[PDB]
Amino acid sequence: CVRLHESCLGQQVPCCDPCATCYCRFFNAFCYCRKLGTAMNPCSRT
Repeated sequence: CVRLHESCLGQQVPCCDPCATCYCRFFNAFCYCRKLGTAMNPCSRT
């Protein structure tokens, strides 16, 4: 998988971090792992 917060180029490389998924900051360029900014119910982010 990908690192904690890096590019996954292709969107086929899911984040190696639990509850973490690659997201693109734009159309298709800034696609990197994301730990989900769920301040209400965050997963693995301590």
